[PDB]
Amino acid sequence: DRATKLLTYLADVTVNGHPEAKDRPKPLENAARPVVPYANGNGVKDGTKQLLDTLGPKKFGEWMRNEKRVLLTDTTMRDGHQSLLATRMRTYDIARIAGTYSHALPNLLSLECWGGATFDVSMRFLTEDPWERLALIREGAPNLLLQMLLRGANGVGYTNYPDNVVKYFVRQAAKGGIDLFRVFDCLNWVENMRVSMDAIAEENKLCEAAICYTGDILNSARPKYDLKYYTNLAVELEKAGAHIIAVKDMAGLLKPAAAKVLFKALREATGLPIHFHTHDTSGIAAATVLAAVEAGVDAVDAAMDALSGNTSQPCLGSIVEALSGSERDPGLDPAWIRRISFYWEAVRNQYAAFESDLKGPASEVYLHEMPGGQFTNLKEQARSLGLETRWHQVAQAYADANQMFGDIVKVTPSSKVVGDMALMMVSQDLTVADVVSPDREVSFPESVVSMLKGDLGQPPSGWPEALQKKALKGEKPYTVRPGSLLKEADLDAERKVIEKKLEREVSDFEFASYLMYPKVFTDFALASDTYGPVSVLPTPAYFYGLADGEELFADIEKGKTLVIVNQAVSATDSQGMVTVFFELNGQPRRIKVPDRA
Amino acid sequence: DRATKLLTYLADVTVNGHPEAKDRPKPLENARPVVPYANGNGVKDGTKQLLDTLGPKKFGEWMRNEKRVLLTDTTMRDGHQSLLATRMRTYDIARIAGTYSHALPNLLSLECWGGATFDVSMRFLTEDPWERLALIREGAPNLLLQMLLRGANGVGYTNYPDNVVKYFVRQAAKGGIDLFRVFDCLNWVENMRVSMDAIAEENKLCEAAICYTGDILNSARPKYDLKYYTNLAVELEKAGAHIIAVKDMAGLLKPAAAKVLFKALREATGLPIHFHTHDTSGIAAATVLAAVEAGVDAVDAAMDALSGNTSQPCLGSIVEALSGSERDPGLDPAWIRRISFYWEAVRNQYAAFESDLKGPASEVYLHEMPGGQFTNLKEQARSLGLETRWHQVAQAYADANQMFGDIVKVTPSSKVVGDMALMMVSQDLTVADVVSPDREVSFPESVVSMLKGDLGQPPSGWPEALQKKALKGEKPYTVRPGSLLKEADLDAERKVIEKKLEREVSDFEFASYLMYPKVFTDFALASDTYGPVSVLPTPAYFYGLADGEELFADIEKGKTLVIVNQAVSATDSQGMVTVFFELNGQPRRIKVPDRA
Amino acid sequence: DRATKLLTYLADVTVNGHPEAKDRPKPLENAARPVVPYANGNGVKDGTKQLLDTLGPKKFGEWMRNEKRVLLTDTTMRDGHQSLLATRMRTYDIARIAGTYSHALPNLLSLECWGGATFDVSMRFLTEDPWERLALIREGAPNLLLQMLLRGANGVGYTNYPDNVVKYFVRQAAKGGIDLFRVFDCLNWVENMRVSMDAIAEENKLCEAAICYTGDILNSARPKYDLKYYTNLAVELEKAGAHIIAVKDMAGLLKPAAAKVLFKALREATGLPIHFHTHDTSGIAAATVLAAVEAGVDAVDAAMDALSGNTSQPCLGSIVEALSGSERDPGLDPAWIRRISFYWEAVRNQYAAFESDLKGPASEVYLHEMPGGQFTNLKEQARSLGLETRWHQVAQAYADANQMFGDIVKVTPSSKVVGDMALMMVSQDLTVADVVSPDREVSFPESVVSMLKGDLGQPPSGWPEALQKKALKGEKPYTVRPGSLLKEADLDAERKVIEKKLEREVSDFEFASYLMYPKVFTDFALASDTYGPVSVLPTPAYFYGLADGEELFADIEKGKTLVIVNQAVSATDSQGMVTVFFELNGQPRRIKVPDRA
Ligand SMILES: O=C([O-])C(=O)[O-]
Ligand SMILES: O=C([O-])C(=O)[O-]
Ligand SMILES: O=C([O-])C(=O)[O-]
Ligand SMILES: [Cl-]
Ligand SMILES: [Cl-]
Ligand SMILES: [Cl-]
Ligand SMILES: [Mg+2]
Ligand SMILES: [Mg+2]
Ligand SMILES: [Mg+2]
Ligand SMILES: [Zn+2]
Ligand SMILES: [Zn+2]
Ligand SMILES: [Zn+2]
Repeated sequence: DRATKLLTYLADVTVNGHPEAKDRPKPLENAARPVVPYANGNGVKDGTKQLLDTLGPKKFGEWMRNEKRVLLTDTTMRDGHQSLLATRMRTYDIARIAGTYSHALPNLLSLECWGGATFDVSMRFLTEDPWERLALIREGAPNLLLQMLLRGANGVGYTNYPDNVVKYFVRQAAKGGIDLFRVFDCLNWVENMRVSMDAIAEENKLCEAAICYTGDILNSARPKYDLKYYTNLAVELEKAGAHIIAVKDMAGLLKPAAAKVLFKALREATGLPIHFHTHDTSGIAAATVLAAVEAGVDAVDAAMDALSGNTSQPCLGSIVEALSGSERDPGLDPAWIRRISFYWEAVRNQYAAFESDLKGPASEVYLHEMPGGQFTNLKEQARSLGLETRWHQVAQAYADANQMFGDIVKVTPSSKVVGDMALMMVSQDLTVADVVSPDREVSFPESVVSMLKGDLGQPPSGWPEALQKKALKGEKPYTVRPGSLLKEADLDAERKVIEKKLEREVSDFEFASYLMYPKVFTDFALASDTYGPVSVLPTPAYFYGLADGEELFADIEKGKTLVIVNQAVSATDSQGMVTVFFELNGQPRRIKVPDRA
Repeated sequence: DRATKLLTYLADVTVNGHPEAKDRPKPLENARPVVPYANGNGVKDGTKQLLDTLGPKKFGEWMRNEKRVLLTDTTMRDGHQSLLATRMRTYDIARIAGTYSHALPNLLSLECWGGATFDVSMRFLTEDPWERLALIREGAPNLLLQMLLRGANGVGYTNYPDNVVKYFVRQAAKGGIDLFRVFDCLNWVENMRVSMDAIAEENKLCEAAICYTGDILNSARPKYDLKYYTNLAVELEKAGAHIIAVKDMAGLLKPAAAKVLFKALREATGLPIHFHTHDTSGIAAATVLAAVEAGVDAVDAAMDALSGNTSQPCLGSIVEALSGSERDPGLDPAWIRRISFYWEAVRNQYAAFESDLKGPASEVYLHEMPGGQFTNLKEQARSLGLETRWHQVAQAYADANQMFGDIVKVTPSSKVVGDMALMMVSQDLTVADVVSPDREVSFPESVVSMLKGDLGQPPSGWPEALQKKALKGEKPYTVRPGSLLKEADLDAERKVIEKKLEREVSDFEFASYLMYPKVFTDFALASDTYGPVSVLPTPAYFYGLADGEELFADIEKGKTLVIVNQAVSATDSQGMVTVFFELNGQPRRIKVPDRA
Repeated sequence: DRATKLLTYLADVTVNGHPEAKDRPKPLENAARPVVPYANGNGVKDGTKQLLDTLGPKKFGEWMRNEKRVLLTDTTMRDGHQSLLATRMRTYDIARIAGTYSHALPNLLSLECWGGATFDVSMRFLTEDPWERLALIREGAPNLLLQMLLRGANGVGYTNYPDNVVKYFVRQAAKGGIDLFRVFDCLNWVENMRVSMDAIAEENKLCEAAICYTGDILNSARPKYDLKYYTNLAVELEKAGAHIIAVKDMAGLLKPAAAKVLFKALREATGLPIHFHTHDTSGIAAATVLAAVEAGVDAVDAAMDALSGNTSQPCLGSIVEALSGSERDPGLDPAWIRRISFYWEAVRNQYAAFESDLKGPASEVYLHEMPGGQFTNLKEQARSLGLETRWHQVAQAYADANQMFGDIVKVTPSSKVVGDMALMMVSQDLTVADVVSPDREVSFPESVVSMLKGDLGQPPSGWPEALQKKALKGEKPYTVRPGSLLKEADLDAERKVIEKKLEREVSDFEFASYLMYPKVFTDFALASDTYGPVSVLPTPAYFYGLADGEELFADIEKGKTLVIVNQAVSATDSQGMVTVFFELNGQPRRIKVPDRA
């Protein structure tokens, strides 16, 4: 029956395509099935996971600090496909390689493999459970730390959530297999990081409190984001009880010379270890990573070659190959990095529908400051409102818009607020001067009014008086922390409304999903109950179903594999229905679905 | 299995089309034929029971004394033979027999057998001609079933041995034939005797025909004059005929002609007379109505929907012309129409085999092609790239006949003159350059054969010069062809067909082999593969089953199978396609090869 | 400028098609053009035209009677193609053969080549002038009578017209070249034929008064149309001044045995000659014609083989071939008959778009009694309304309607009334009883209300009272001649109308056209203005234009033959025009026309 359901899905998509895929380019026909590399050996070597179990967090941070080799985080499973393929990478492809990482690269610090947009996108667009994805990775890689991106008070969403909800989700994140929380507030406002960090320590997990990098410390004329700004914030996050400090260079704006100064002062300001995250939009980000190493940074992020470069992280294989034989050599087999790259490359080819038209490097990023993760999002969106031809003015729009809001930190969610503003500015031909004008009738987005009201929090100086006094149009503003002014959700009451809605008891993880994404979880559950475990299908099947005569092997369960052949399709019938003719484990099956077209 | 076989056919044709159909016009995707509603009664005794009571001699007398003209319906033979390449199926013919039986019990006969039907049924329609006959016999047990029998030529195109003609007739009668219209392609009485005697030994009706050619009222063409027709009549009576027929195979007999002819026929012989014509001129009905006013005993017509042009003239109107008169035939005009509206719905299913003939042509009086040739020869000429010179071909046919002495042109002589004419247009040959001694030609296998004496002998006998040229060495003969041909060893020619089909066959099955060795063999093969395909309705037999379509088929009477084409696979790697069926609510999958 | 207009026509048709053809079957591509038969060279022999001019109409009638040979009227140029090709035969093909008829068949009585539906269809569907077509025929056949069908008070229209319009039209037709006017009333009402008859006599032309035939005089269960009905009407028509009596068997109903009695009784009831017209729908009309011949009829109509049979007249070659050597041998060389029929066959292949799917004779005609020239039309109108599968019920409803009307003569325009009636009964599923039912509302067609009102005149025993009273909804019927209630047309004023609308003087022939068909004529004149003398185009070019690369020869005048090549056709420009690139006589011409798609 769970099989009946999978046939139903396969039929529904063989006849009607997938909505996210049907509109876009399709993979090369000949196409190798990606092949998981045969692991050399039997057991897996103890690594950083077992160390955090022995040491606990504080002592684990200290261990990084004293460690001489540079430690590595692989982002391929998260920021990587988020940046190059709109976060569409499936569990099937992700989980399947975890064990290979475990055997072939036991020295790694962590796998960045959860959080960010994956939580939203897995359900909403990939019709699979992100907690299930996490478990599968936990299972395959019991020797590596598992890393998530946590948007501080925004959680895995886009608006600040009630304190008890941040508290609750973190508790669940932990029980699900998350070892390492890279947490960050989108305005670098510490006072809005406390509840989150405190919750991470309380579950006795790693609190890597991030500081988002913007501007240019070596430019005297841009004084707001100088070196003293960062060094204080580092000291402040230590006070607030970080186990590790990260520099989140979300836009890939930190330049090598700047690293060399920054990571020296940072290590001078705190004893806690330092972890550097950048994106490679400039085409120079590896330089900034290598500069950060020489200056003594304890840990860096990179993506597998095959999903590296451009708006992603810089190239893991080449960064490692650069350090090879150096005092700080991170002891990672290049041969194995390359076998895993060849696999991710074959995985990548299956997601052709989601490839951007981005050609290569751009120093334009120093002007606009858009985050690696955004960029392509905003460009398709600017396509959507008919602006593909005016894109470079939409980049000027973004930068003026930034200076308008007072020269702010721009990252999820804050970035989207700037994005939504830039698109309007171009569309309705508003200068920043026409934007802030008394006599000019502007109708701001539901996300601009929201942030000016005080919902993403508060920057250092506060918001600009005038821009806000127009943008609120009578709604009075608040400067207090958004979690303080939101009632503490009655958890036991919300769990009845979702359990009644679905006429069943949901798991504690499931209640977390609904808490973060009420409507999206509900739509996913209904899809779940209708199509079943769609996540066990290999990717070409999940997006295009089965060709005529195509044999499929699918493992609904454990060691229960199913042999599904699509042997024919019928014409559309009097009832508007189509019948797909499956052979399942040598047995005939007839499945009817609607001709939606 | 019986069912499995058919499903394989439906798959092969659904996928590959039918070879005789796939490149020609389709019917309007848009009315299945409906057998008209049963009137409840049992069936009135007719001519069949009368024949059984009187015997053929006295039955023949009884036609003579009948005052009402008697009628023979040809829709089931000459009619589709002439308009549809003889391609009408058993399914459509059998299904209406019972309606004729109940609704027109006055009919003399149904002409429903022989002619091209024996051949074509197996060769292009994958059905048994004897089964067709038997089902018509069962539907209409009260009417005479009439075959056209080409004399020494049987159901074939060449003179057969005496013993084989003996054998075939014997089986025809076992199979349900009551009335043998027997003719000879050169009106050669010597060559008719073997048939005639075999028809009388079976105690069936021998209707000995005279083919009509020329124009009896044109003094400038004095070969084919009255005496000629009224002498042959007296000869055929003395040969022991029960009826005489005029076979106007090409529609040449004119009304003024009929009137003289039929009076004088009746004066020469006491036997009844039966008139057959085609309407290629557009006036044959007036020849038929002339013939009646002159006392003719019986006439042929076809149902309205398959009448006109190269077919017989229109039954329904001819009857209506008579209605109320002293010779009124007593046939209900509403039932005629009902049956015609059936043949009309039937006929639309055979769109693939329609000619492009627009109407009447007085040209027939020039060329003299038989109705049941005309289209055949326009198609074989399109097949020699000549469609733009068809009128030069008709002139050649006329010139060719003059060349052969001025002969009777009916099957299979008609083909012989066709084959020559078609050569003359292509190879650009005047009859002067055809009989020329300096110009070297290569005559058809048909024409060499007729001139050596294989189809018989014209009254003069053949022109020497044409003979001794074509004969290129070969010494001709002037005797009866079967007098020469070795009496086939029937026991021995039986085993050769039984060791090749690896089973016993019936006397009827043997008869088909004797007439068509190579054709029966190919039909038996397919029958064991695809099964009783005769029982499939006619849009399925030619085009298979469209998607989601639901069909109904009676394998065995009181055993109907519901067959539904639910799906058709794309081709597989090994070159096969899989049709997915539902037979009586059970799923079946049938693999058929792709011959594209 | 005339050449410019033809090119514009050729362009339009080439790039948009011809409305009447573009969605029907096309002629065979190979298509041999029609060849006019080469003439032996011998002069044109005086014939029935010279005789009429010498004797005048009364003594010409007398000369017909006394003639021993049967006389033939060829119908190919009018009823042939009206009945088989929806009257779409063109002047180009028709006129080009007149001189052959004249040289080859000089004994002919007449060519039936004008009136009936041709007057209308020529303007409306062929964009050509019927006066022109007649002149061309007159010019080609100076030795033969030219014969029209004139619908008594209905003219060449579908309704009774004021008397003075009827007089005017007949005056123009005599001027235009008509020698022999077959005139008929749709209800055999002589009172309603006198104006027509008198007008024909006043022009000194042959007045062939028709009695329409229906029923079965030999069937005493149908007494209304018995032998004395026919013989009495002949006597009355003689008293009204006919020079010739016709029997118009417009549905081919007369059987041979009835002909024997009818024509002997007619030649005894009146000394005038008798002319017999019938259709071959039944499949036996040749039998009936040869019987009329045997009985002493004076003239019979037939159609050339290639447009005979079925709903047309019966075959001329075979009729003659059957009379040949007889006492009444008509003296027509059938060799030449066949040569001319062969031309007509080639002409006919060009009109494949207009062929019907009639397969042959139908004894069903004795039941429905549909005129030959209505049949196909009505069968299409029924298709039009979704009634193809039910044709046979329309034919039965037509019979029933005919009896519901009291049992009436069905011919243009009464036949159309009965058809509207049948169609409605079948669409709406009404028996005759329902139709006259007190509790059942019926909205009768206008042609039916109007007939029962009296507009088509009076049948011998009046209209059935109860049907009439229900059909008219309180309107009062009348029993006078319809034309006695119509305003005299103010001729001088109406001429000033059409002359103001066209901004030029018109001819008397054009004005008679206007008087018969105001809207249609006005459209035709406007078209002539735009497209020039399109009647001079050969028929394939008229309906399909020119293929790419095609060379066409065309005579706008005797000494001037245009050579036209289609060299290229453009894509559709931004103004929605397409530019066709022609060569005219070696010179480049470019014609823009609209893309109408
Ligand atoms: O999706 C995110 O939160 C990101 O990477 O900034
Ligand atoms: O088959 C035949 O012999 C025929 O119809 O002439
Ligand atoms: O057009 C006509 O009047 C006719 O022939 O019925
Ligand atoms: Cl949601
Ligand atoms: Cl054979
Ligand atoms: Cl009008
Ligand atoms: Mg370190
Ligand atoms: Mg008799
Ligand atoms: Mg006379
Ligand atoms: Zn990132
Ligand atoms: Zn025949
Ligand atoms: Zn007519």
